Amino acid sequence: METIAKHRHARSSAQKVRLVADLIRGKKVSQALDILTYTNKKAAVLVKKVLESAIANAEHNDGADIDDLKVTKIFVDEGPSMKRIMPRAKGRADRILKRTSHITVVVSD
Amino acid sequence: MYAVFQSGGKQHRVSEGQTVRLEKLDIATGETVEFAEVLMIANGEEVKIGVPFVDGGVIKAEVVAHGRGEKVKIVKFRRRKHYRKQQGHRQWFTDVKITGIS
Amino acid sequence: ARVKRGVIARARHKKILKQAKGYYGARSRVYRVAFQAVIKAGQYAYRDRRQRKRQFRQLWIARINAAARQNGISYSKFINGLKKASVEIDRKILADIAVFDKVAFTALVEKAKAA
Amino acid sequence: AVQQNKPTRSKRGMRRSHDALTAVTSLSVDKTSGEKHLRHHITADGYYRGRKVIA
Amino acid sequence: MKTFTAKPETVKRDWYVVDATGKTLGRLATELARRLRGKHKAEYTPHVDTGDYIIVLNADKVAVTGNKRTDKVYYHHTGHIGGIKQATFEEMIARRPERVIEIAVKGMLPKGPLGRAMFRKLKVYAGNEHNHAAQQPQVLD
Amino acid sequence: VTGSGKKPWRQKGTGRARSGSIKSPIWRSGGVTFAARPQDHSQKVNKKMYRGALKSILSELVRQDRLIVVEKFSVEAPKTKLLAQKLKDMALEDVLIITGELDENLFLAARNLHKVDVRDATGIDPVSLIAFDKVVMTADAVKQVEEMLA
RNA sequence: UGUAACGGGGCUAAACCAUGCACCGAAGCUGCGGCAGCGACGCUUAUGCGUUGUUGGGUAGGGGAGCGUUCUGUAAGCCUGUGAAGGUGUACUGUGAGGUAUGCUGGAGGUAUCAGAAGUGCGAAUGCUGACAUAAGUAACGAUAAAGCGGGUGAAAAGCCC
RNA sequence: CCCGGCGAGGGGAGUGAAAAAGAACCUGAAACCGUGUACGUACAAGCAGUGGGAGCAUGCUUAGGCGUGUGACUGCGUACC
Ligand SMILES: [Mg+2]
Ligand SMILES: [Mg+2]
Ligand SMILES: [Mg+2]
Ligand SMILES: [Mg+2]
Ligand SMILES: [Mg+2]
Ligand SMILES: [Mg+2]
Ligand SMILES: [Mg+2]
Ligand SMILES: [Mg+2]
Ligand SMILES: [Mg+2]
Ligand SMILES: [Mg+2]
Ligand SMILES: [Mg+2]
Ligand SMILES: [Mg+2]
Ligand SMILES: [Mg+2]
Ligand SMILES: [Mg+2]
Ligand SMILES: [Mg+2]
Ligand SMILES: [Mg+2]
Ligand SMILES: [Mg+2]
Ligand SMILES: [Mg+2]
Ligand SMILES: [Mg+2]
Ligand SMILES: [Mg+2]
Ligand SMILES: [Mg+2]
Ligand SMILES: [Mg+2]
Ligand SMILES: [Mg+2]
Ligand SMILES: [Mg+2]
Ligand SMILES: [Mg+2]
Ligand SMILES: [Mg+2]
Ligand SMILES: [Mg+2]
Ligand SMILES: [Mg+2]
Ligand SMILES: [Mg+2]
Ligand SMILES: [Mg+2]
Ligand SMILES: [Mg+2]
Ligand SMILES: [Mg+2]
Ligand SMILES: [Mg+2]
Ligand SMILES: [Mg+2]
Ligand SMILES: [Mg+2]
Ligand SMILES: [Mg+2]
Ligand SMILES: [Mg+2]
Ligand SMILES: [Mg+2]
Ligand SMILES: [Mg+2]
Ligand SMILES: [Mg+2]
Ligand SMILES: [Mg+2]
Ligand SMILES: [Mg+2]
Ligand SMILES: [Mg+2]
Ligand SMILES: [Mg+2]
Ligand SMILES: [Mg+2]
Ligand SMILES: [Mg+2]
Ligand SMILES: [Mg+2]
Ligand SMILES: [Mg+2]
Ligand SMILES: [Mg+2]
Ligand SMILES: [Mg+2]
Ligand SMILES: [Mg+2]
Ligand SMILES: [Mg+2]
Ligand SMILES: [Mg+2]
Ligand SMILES: [Mg+2]
Ligand SMILES: [Mg+2]
Ligand SMILES: [Mg+2]
Ligand SMILES: [Mg+2]
Ligand SMILES: [Mg+2]
Ligand SMILES: [Mg+2]
Ligand SMILES: [Mg+2]
Ligand SMILES: [Mg+2]
Ligand SMILES: [Mg+2]
Ligand SMILES: [Mg+2]
Ligand SMILES: [Mg+2]
Ligand SMILES: [Mg+2]
Ligand SMILES: [Mg+2]
Ligand SMILES: [Mg+2]
Ligand SMILES: [Mg+2]
Ligand SMILES: [Mg+2]
Ligand SMILES: [Mg+2]
Ligand SMILES: [Mg+2]
Ligand SMILES: [Mg+2]
Ligand SMILES: [Mg+2]
Ligand SMILES: [Mg+2]
Ligand SMILES: [Mg+2]
Ligand SMILES: [Mg+2]
Ligand SMILES: [Mg+2]
Ligand SMILES: [Mg+2]
Ligand SMILES: [Mg+2]
Ligand SMILES: [Mg+2]
Ligand SMILES: [Mg+2]
Ligand SMILES: [Mg+2]
Ligand SMILES: [Mg+2]
Ligand SMILES: [Mg+2]
Ligand SMILES: [Mg+2]
Ligand SMILES: [Mg+2]
Ligand SMILES: [Mg+2]
Ligand SMILES: [Mg+2]
Ligand SMILES: [Mg+2]
Ligand SMILES: [Mg+2]
Ligand SMILES: [Mg+2]
Ligand SMILES: [Mg+2]
Ligand SMILES: [Mg+2]
Ligand SMILES: [Mg+2]
Ligand SMILES: [Mg+2]
Ligand SMILES: [Mg+2]
Ligand SMILES: [Mg+2]
Ligand SMILES: [Mg+2]
Ligand SMILES: [Mg+2]
Ligand SMILES: [Mg+2]
Ligand SMILES: [Mg+2]
Ligand SMILES: [Mg+2]
Ligand SMILES: [Mg+2]
Ligand SMILES: [Mg+2]
Ligand SMILES: [Mg+2]
Ligand SMILES: [Mg+2]
Ligand SMILES: [Mg+2]
Ligand SMILES: [Mg+2]
Ligand SMILES: [Mg+2]
Ligand SMILES: [Mg+2]
Ligand SMILES: [Mg+2]
Ligand SMILES: [Mg+2]
Ligand SMILES: [Mg+2]
Ligand SMILES: [Mg+2]
Ligand SMILES: [Mg+2]
Ligand SMILES: [Mg+2]
Ligand SMILES: [Mg+2]
Ligand SMILES: [Mg+2]
Ligand SMILES: [Mg+2]
Ligand SMILES: [Mg+2]
Ligand SMILES: [Mg+2]
Ligand SMILES: [Mg+2]
Ligand SMILES: [Mg+2]
Ligand SMILES: [Mg+2]
Ligand SMILES: [Mg+2]
Ligand SMILES: [Mg+2]
Ligand SMILES: [Mg+2]
Ligand SMILES: [Mg+2]
Ligand SMILES: [Mg+2]
Ligand SMILES: [Mg+2]
Ligand SMILES: [Mg+2]
Ligand SMILES: [Mg+2]
Ligand SMILES: [Mg+2]
Ligand SMILES: [Mg+2]
Ligand SMILES: [Mg+2]
Ligand SMILES: [Mg+2]
Ligand SMILES: [Mg+2]
Ligand SMILES: [Mg+2]
Ligand SMILES: [Mg+2]
Ligand SMILES: [Mg+2]
Ligand SMILES: [Mg+2]
Ligand SMILES: [Mg+2]
Ligand SMILES: [Mg+2]
Ligand SMILES: [Mg+2]
Ligand SMILES: [Mg+2]
Ligand SMILES: [Mg+2]
Ligand SMILES: [Mg+2]
Ligand SMILES: [Mg+2]
Ligand SMILES: [Mg+2]
Ligand SMILES: [Mg+2]
Ligand SMILES: [Mg+2]
Ligand SMILES: [Mg+2]
Ligand SMILES: [Mg+2]
Ligand SMILES: [Mg+2]
Ligand SMILES: [Mg+2]
Ligand SMILES: [Mg+2]
Ligand SMILES: [Mg+2]
Ligand SMILES: [Mg+2]
Ligand SMILES: [Mg+2]
Ligand SMILES: [Mg+2]
Ligand SMILES: [Mg+2]
Ligand SMILES: [Mg+2]
Ligand SMILES: [Mg+2]
Repeated sequence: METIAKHRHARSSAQKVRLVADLIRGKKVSQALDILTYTNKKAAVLVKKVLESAIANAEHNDGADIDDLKVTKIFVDEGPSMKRIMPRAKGRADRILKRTSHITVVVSD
Repeated sequence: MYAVFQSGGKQHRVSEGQTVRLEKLDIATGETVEFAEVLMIANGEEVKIGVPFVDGGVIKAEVVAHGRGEKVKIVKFRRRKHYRKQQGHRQWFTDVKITGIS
Repeated sequence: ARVKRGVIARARHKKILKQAKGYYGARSRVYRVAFQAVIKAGQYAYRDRRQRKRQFRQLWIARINAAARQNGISYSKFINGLKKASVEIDRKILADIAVFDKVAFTALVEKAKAA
Repeated sequence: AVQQNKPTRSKRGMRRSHDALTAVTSLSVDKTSGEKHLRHHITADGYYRGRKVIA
Repeated sequence: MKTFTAKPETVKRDWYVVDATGKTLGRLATELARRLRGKHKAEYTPHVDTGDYIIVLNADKVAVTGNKRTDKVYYHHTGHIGGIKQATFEEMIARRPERVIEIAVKGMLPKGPLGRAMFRKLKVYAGNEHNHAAQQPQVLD
Repeated sequence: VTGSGKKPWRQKGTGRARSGSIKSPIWRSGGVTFAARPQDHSQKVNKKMYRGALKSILSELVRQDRLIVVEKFSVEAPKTKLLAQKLKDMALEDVLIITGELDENLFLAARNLHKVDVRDATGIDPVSLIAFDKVVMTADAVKQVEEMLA
């Protein structure tokens, strides 16, 4: 089994979340869950909740067993950006992109 | 074993048995050709030439195929002078299998 | 009769971007950049069919000049020696013989030495 | 100010080569409870060096 | 029909020694660069380093015609604000006698990865002794 | 196009492409450069050319044997069932039944039949004579067409 | 700014003057294929050739012959849930615009031939609209009046409540 | 049902012919951003290709080699309008 879980429309850019996701890749689920406790980043909380989902996801529905589970594929795709106007000096306007990310985790054995 | 001969305005260092691609001949698909334009024959003793061609040396071969080569694209283009041109080219060939270095 | 041109244009761009396959950066991705690369490639290809025939002759001539000087004759004198003995064998083969069958090659240098 | 012409994926990546942040890989274990935590930090429950020093 | 090219793995490279005592710098350097490149060999391929390893010994005794012992100058820039250094042919032999043959050959080799690869082949020495006895380097003239 | 003649922005000063109108055909949602006007595509044909063409096509039907000349051709009552049933004996399907005396009974009875068409001898056409696979002319209709084409 | 007035190495011949055969050397010329334009032409036949000369760099520009697109007639025909258009690959094929067949996706339209008509082909117009990059996880987070700690609530508290 | 904050969001289960038809809903191109496999890449100078070409990796017929991807080294080569 593979057993996917994923946060879609996760409020944080890919480039930031992708920094955390590179820590956990082909690591044992129990070891991965620890790291994100002591990774001082917003995205670590956001990625943890997906992994922690994927494990229960895996154990309830399909595979069972927590000990033999590795994060086989983790990836972050860029989601829809939300456009907002930032007014600047001298009358001109900018467009801030409130970005989002699609975080996926796959917990196989 | 190997011998040298001239065919399609060019020469080939050919051995007995192996296939050779050369320039198109006015010959049927599965007939036979005799080259009496043999330039050299090598063995233990080498029969080289102090004249054009050997003497009684004849390379006998059998025609295998009559295909067309890979499509070469030709692109002419004059920078800034509103001129370019396209042209394909597939050259005709004749594969021949050698069957007698005399 | 209005004519939408999305189907045909795509097929035009996709054709060129297929030739640009392998190129670095935008040159493989971006029609506007690729199209230049693909023409330039054509231009260089056209010129290099001319240069291939030159390069190989230099290559052969060097090989022949090397293999001759092992037997004690320079290229210039060797070729005149062969021409004066009415030998019709070309550089392409002399260069092939030079590498493969030196015991044979030696006989051409002797044949040239006569003249 | 201002780039002369736009940099690539490649350079953007080359620059980001050092942005990859390092993991801890150095979790402790409390002598009494056996709870994992950062070195020289207290635990989540409230232990340090096998002795309660917090309500 | 695809003409022969020398395959690096199959290249059997040979070792040589050249005594440069009383040899003309350039006329030596040429014959060295011809060998290092592998032109003398009948399996010469321009994109492969087919040439031979050469040991040039007694580099300091190399001869030069005319007034080039004093008059020939070897300029070089330090890459600095105004740092153009020069050294005459005597001054060069007094300090670094290896550099003389090195520079003369390097100018006559091609410029690039392979040109630098075929310079590595060359082994220059001031003295008459060489520590490459292990290769049985044969005598060349 | 609906919209004002006003320049959206001024000629110089802003780092933008000089515009003069929202309605310009290079802009979106306004223009079409050479907008079509309702027009008449009807083209002149010389009487002698039209007659010559009819004389040409109507004579090729005789060579190809599409032209089936007949005597009196008329259905009993205004019913398609009868017309369809009588064409089975005649061995026809896609036809142009030309008649001098245009019977309403025959007309009505071929209105619903797709491959059959019942023109009057006066109202023969170039495209029709070519289009249909056979042409059935009444002896009176041949006499009228003869005089009409002349 | 750096040798910096042989392109360099380097050379007393690898310079110069004279003669002499060699060789290298271009898309020049010849060799062997293949295509096309014009002129003859045997007189085949209104044409291609036993053929035969000759030509075939090209901006502005002039003259020829074609490809493809949407639509109308041929078509209430033909191909299509035993899988259309579209998308995406692969393999053939033509001198080119292109064409043909088929794998996957798609889930319903498509259209031979020969004619007809064009909103008929885009890389540029500081073109117009939408999308997405770059700089960059950079600058900045808006007055230098100032915070601190305990408790509460909460999944979470520097900011909320006391 | 299950993870989550009796959230968002997901995994199941089910409906349907189909749910990468699940409401951000036919098709779903390109730019652009990713994850995994093969090769190359940390002494090497420039329109980034092009002729040449080793190696390595795959597909095949095999007791020759020929495709495909990569492209070390090397001759030539200053984009388009
Ligand atoms: Mg949000
Ligand atoms: Mg973050
Ligand atoms: Mg299941
Ligand atoms: Mg986006
Ligand atoms: Mg603001
Ligand atoms: Mg401001
Ligand atoms: Mg303003
Ligand atoms: Mg204001
Ligand atoms: Mg073209
Ligand atoms: Mg339409
Ligand atoms: Mg496209
Ligand atoms: Mg186009
Ligand atoms: Mg594509
Ligand atoms: Mg490629
Ligand atoms: Mg490649
Ligand atoms: Mg693309
Ligand atoms: Mg691509
Ligand atoms: Mg692609
Ligand atoms: Mg040649
Ligand atoms: Mg600029
Ligand atoms: Mg990176
Ligand atoms: Mg950084
Ligand atoms: Mg050079
Ligand atoms: Mg309006
Ligand atoms: Mg006005
Ligand atoms: Mg006004
Ligand atoms: Mg401006
Ligand atoms: Mg703009
Ligand atoms: Mg509108
Ligand atoms: Mg409009
Ligand atoms: Mg318009
Ligand atoms: Mg228009
Ligand atoms: Mg009119
Ligand atoms: Mg008109
Ligand atoms: Mg009238
Ligand atoms: Mg009337
Ligand atoms: Mg009909
Ligand atoms: Mg200066
Ligand atoms: Mg100076
Ligand atoms: Mg200089
Ligand atoms: Mg000066
Ligand atoms: Mg001066
Ligand atoms: Mg020079
Ligand atoms: Mg100088
Ligand atoms: Mg010179
Ligand atoms: Mg000279
Ligand atoms: Mg001469
Ligand atoms: Mg030539
Ligand atoms: Mg030629
Ligand atoms: Mg010519
Ligand atoms: Mg012929
Ligand atoms: Mg010819
Ligand atoms: Mg003449
Ligand atoms: Mg002409
Ligand atoms: Mg001319
Ligand atoms: Mg012309
Ligand atoms: Mg036409
Ligand atoms: Mg057309
Ligand atoms: Mg067409
Ligand atoms: Mg077509
Ligand atoms: Mg079509
Ligand atoms: Mg139609
Ligand atoms: Mg018909
Ligand atoms: Mg029909
Ligand atoms: Mg049928
Ligand atoms: Mg049918
Ligand atoms: Mg059917
Ligand atoms: Mg079905
Ligand atoms: Mg079926
Ligand atoms: Mg079927
Ligand atoms: Mg349609
Ligand atoms: Mg299709
Ligand atoms: Mg498509
Ligand atoms: Mg798709
Ligand atoms: Mg298919
Ligand atoms: Mg389906
Ligand atoms: Mg339907
Ligand atoms: Mg319908
Ligand atoms: Mg049609
Ligand atoms: Mg037409
Ligand atoms: Mg048409
Ligand atoms: Mg129209
Ligand atoms: Mg248009
Ligand atoms: Mg344009
Ligand atoms: Mg466009
Ligand atoms: Mg174009
Ligand atoms: Mg243009
Ligand atoms: Mg624009
Ligand atoms: Mg534009
Ligand atoms: Mg910066
Ligand atoms: Mg910075
Ligand atoms: Mg900074
Ligand atoms: Mg700052
Ligand atoms: Mg500020
Ligand atoms: Mg501030
Ligand atoms: Mg503030
Ligand atoms: Mg202030
Ligand atoms: Mg204030
Ligand atoms: Mg404050
Ligand atoms: Mg406070
Ligand atoms: Mg506090
Ligand atoms: Mg509290
Ligand atoms: Mg509390
Ligand atoms: Mg609490
Ligand atoms: Mg509560
Ligand atoms: Mg909690
Ligand atoms: Mg939150
Ligand atoms: Mg507090
Ligand atoms: Mg505050
Ligand atoms: Mg407050
Ligand atoms: Mg307070
Ligand atoms: Mg919960
Ligand atoms: Mg809550
Ligand atoms: Mg719950
Ligand atoms: Mg809630
Ligand atoms: Mg809820
Ligand atoms: Mg809920
Ligand atoms: Mg829900
Ligand atoms: Mg929902
Ligand atoms: Mg969901
Ligand atoms: Mg689901
Ligand atoms: Mg389901
Ligand atoms: Mg089900
Ligand atoms: Mg079911
Ligand atoms: Mg069913
Ligand atoms: Mg479907
Ligand atoms: Mg489906
Ligand atoms: Mg399914
Ligand atoms: Mg299902
Ligand atoms: Mg489903
Ligand atoms: Mg699903
Ligand atoms: Mg499913
Ligand atoms: Mg689908
Ligand atoms: Mg889904
Ligand atoms: Mg599917
Ligand atoms: Mg579907
Ligand atoms: Mg919607
Ligand atoms: Mg969407
Ligand atoms: Mg979607
Ligand atoms: Mg629909
Ligand atoms: Mg539908
Ligand atoms: Mg969709
Ligand atoms: Mg896609
Ligand atoms: Mg895409
Ligand atoms: Mg991309
Ligand atoms: Mg990318
Ligand atoms: Mg490597
Ligand atoms: Mg690698
Ligand atoms: Mg390496
Ligand atoms: Mg170095
Ligand atoms: Mg390296
Ligand atoms: Mg560089
Ligand atoms: Mg360069
Ligand atoms: Mg390349
Ligand atoms: Mg290449
Ligand atoms: Mg190549
Ligand atoms: Mg290879
Ligand atoms: Mg291999
Ligand atoms: Mg390559
Ligand atoms: Mg290396
Ligand atoms: Mg190179
Ligand atoms: Mg260059
Ligand atoms: Mg240039």
